[PDB]
Amino acid sequence: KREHACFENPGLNLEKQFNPYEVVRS
Amino acid sequence: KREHACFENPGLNLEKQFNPYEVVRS
Amino acid sequence: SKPHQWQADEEAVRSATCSFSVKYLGCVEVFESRGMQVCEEALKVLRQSRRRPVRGLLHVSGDGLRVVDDETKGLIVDQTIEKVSFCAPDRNHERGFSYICRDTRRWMCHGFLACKDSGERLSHAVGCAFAVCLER
Amino acid sequence: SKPHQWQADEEAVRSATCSFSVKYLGCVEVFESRGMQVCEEALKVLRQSRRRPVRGLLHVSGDGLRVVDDETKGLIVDQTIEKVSFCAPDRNHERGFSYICRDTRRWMCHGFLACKDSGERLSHAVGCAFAVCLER
Repeated sequence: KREHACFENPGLNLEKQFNPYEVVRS
Repeated sequence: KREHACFENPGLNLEKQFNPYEVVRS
Repeated sequence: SKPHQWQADEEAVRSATCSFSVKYLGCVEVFESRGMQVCEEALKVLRQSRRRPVRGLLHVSGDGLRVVDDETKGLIVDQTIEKVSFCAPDRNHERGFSYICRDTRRWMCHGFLACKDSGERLSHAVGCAFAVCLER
Repeated sequence: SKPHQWQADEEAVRSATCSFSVKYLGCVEVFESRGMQVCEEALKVLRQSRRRPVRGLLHVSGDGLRVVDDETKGLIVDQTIEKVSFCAPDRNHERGFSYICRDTRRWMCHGFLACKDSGERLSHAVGCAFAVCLER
C-alpha cells in the first residue's frame, strides 16, 4: 500500500521554571 | 589584575527516566 | 470535504467526546519525529515483545490523548497534544495505530491495536486534535 | 605544592568539613559555561539588584555545594558538583565569588559575597570539589 491517513502536528512545540533566587537581566 | 584562582570542572556531566510501559530495542 | 465518518469524528474530537477502544501496546524509542515507516517499525517491535497489552479507551481531544484502563479506570497515558509530532496507521495491520511524541530530547512511539476500528480512523481523529492544537 | 591554607582546605573539602560564611546574592543566567569575565559580569548584575542577600554557610564537598541559611537553617541551595562547570573569584571585589552550573539546557551563575574570606579561597575549595567529582 501507499502511505495514507498520516498526520504531522503543525502545533508541535519545538521551543523556563521560576526560581525565586533568580535575578532577571536588563 | 590577571585571571587567577579560576577552575573548570573536568567532571562536568555533558551527557533516562524509567518508563514501565517502554519496550527496549534489540 | 472529508468522508462522512471522518467529518463526524472531527465534531467529536472538538467537543471532547471522541474515544476509541484499544489495546495499548506500550512505547519504544524512535530516532525520527515523523514518518510512516518509523511508526510501522516501532509497532513491529511492540508486537514482538512479551509485555501484556492493556485494554482501555483512547480519548482524543485538543486537551490531550488520554488512555484509561478498562480494568482499573486508571489514567495510564496522559499526553499533551503540543508534544505529539506525528501519527499514522499501519500498512501491516488494519487495526494498528501509533503516534510519535517527545519523551527530554528523545522521541517515543506509542503503539495501539484498535479493538473495533481501523487504525486510519484513529489517525484521522488524532490529526483533528492537531488542528485544534494549532488553533490554540 | 599548594599554599598551606589551600592544602589544608583541600583536606577539609575531601572530608566534607569545609564551609565558609557567605551572603548568597542569587543567580542570573549566563550565556557561556566558563570564563572569569562571564562570572564577573554576572556578579555585577547580582549586586545591582535590590533583592535581599541571604546570610548563610556555603558547604563545599564532593557531595555538592550546599548553602544553609543562618536565620532559618533551611537548605536553600543544594548543587550537585557534576552540574557545575566553572568557578572564579572576582577582580572587582576581594570577597566576591561565583560559580556557573546547568540550570534544562541553560547556564546560571550563582553569586556570593564571602563574609570573612577572600573569594579566591572559596574558588580553590570548589575546585577541590571538582577534583573529587572527576575521581568519582
